[PDB]
Amino acid sequence: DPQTLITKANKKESWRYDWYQPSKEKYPFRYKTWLRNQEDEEDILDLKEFDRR
Amino acid sequence: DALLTNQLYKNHELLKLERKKTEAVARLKSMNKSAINQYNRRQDKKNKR
Amino acid sequence: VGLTLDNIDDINKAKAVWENIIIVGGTTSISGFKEALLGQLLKDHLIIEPEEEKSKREEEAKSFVPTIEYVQCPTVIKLAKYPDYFPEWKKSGYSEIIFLGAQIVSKQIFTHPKDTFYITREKYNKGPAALWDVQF
Amino acid sequence: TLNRKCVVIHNGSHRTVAGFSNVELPQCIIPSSYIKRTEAEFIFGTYNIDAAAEKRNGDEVYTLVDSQGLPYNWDALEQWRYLYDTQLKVSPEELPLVITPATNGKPDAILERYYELAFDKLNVPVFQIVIEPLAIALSGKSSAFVIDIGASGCNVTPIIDGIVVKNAVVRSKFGGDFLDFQVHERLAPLIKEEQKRSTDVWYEASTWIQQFKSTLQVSEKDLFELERYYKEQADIYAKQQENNPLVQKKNFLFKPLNKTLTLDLKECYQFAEYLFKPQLISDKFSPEDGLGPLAKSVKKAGASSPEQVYSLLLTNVIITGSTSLIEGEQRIIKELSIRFPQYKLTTFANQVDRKIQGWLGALTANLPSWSLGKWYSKEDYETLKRD
Repeated sequence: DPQTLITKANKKESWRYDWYQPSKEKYPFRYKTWLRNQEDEEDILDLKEFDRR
Repeated sequence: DALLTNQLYKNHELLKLERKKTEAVARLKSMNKSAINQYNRRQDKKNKR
Repeated sequence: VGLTLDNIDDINKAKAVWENIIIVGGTTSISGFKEALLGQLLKDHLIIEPEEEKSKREEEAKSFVPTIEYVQCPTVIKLAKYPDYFPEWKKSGYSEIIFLGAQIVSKQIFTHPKDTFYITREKYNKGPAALWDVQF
Repeated sequence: TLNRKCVVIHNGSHRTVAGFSNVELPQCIIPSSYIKRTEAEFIFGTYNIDAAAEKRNGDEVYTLVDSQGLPYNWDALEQWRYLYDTQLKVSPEELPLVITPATNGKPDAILERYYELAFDKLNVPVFQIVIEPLAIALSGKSSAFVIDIGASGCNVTPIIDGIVVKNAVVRSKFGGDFLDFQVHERLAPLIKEEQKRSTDVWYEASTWIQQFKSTLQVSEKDLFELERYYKEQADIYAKQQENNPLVQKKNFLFKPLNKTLTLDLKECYQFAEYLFKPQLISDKFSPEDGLGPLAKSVKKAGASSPEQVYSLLLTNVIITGSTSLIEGEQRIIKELSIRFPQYKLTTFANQVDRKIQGWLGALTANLPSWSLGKWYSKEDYETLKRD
């Protein structure tokens, strides 16, 4: 499974592109920025097939 | 009593005036310090490359 | 390339880019495409005493040839060099040499501790805002 | 700083320079003009030159922004959609905004138009308007004497403790575009050629006039003074033996002819002399319209102690602008150190980045507090909509 290989690979936050409202308290506007996602926030080809040789 | 009353009214106005002066003074320092440190960090990662 | 490199307010970096013209891609296994591209660059954007005026002051010289001194930037137009010390890339060509410098960069930075150029997991713990922290 | 990705835009009189806060370079530097291709097609974009390389009939490079640094074609400037999508490739409604010429306090309106342009026309959820000569002073100085020789002219702005000396903000006429007219005028016999033509004139200002401009000069003294001094020097060198620096050829290769355009050193000096002495081009312009007595903007700043203003300005001179990147600052040092020798001219200048120094100052966006600048909410439009 692709996700099993992926979680088996490269061994941890997540991050989001979200509207933040900034603080001065909060501004009457808001704006997008990459906010920190917190803790609670397919198929395979075999290689050597596309290998140029 | 009259002169100390007038001085008491003079002091409050002076104190109120100073804060908005020093609000302009302290923001002048730190934003320039930010603009200095941005002018620092403009060159910092530059030489690393 | 002429309208790209002649619009620079810096008159000197224009010539240094003008003399390191690199043409890459899977098409660019074509021979002479880069060569006549360079020749057409010298045709369109090379600043010189032109053959009418350099011939005219060749004739003024035969009366040692001086040059009318121009002020513009693209006076020398050249290409750049490919590393011939990779026999795998000497053999399989340099049309996709972007992968070659990627291989050289990978042996550089990854076999180095330098995470000023790659995001770590802890660097993700700024995210892709640390992708803005790991650029070259 | 704070977790923000503001959009940093500098709108000069000729150049629209756009990128974000998290990129210290602009994503694009297109004109603040457009080849209105003729449908009307407001062709923004520098290379989109090539349309004006067609020199096409109906193609009309009108400016969006006149010589005051304020736009006169605002919905064709809403170029802003062209910026955010064709150049920035982002929604403006995502990101905050920093946008950059000083005035006397009257047009403080255009913000309402930016309330149009950032809330109604583009719906940028928050936009900060910064002062461009004050931004040039920022990128870490508090007070300055900013002279921007941009495309619009010589724009002099005194700045005392961050406040704008409103009576002393003077903007000259004579900068990039008048020198485009000048280089088109004087090399006219040598180019053998001699807005709508902005497709001829702006295109030539993109191809060869700039190629004579970044390659024009200013005399470090007055050119009449340098001319008499160098003629005296050459007379000394000739009479002692039995060379003038001004008799040498600065030939120009007019690439639409590939032809030698021999203008001398004094000849290329004479164009930028009109920025300090515009009586040499037309009688309706005084030497006061030149950059030397523009001294007057120091003196009008003396009324905000006037010698303390002189101390601050003439020891905190700032040089910026596109036409100031024409060689010759030392003209400013000479020309204002003769009108004010009292405080020695300790000048500051971005020397490269100078033509986009308002963009870099607006980029300094990357302030550590949203409270350091006025960031306009949609509610700030709603407050300005009342009374």
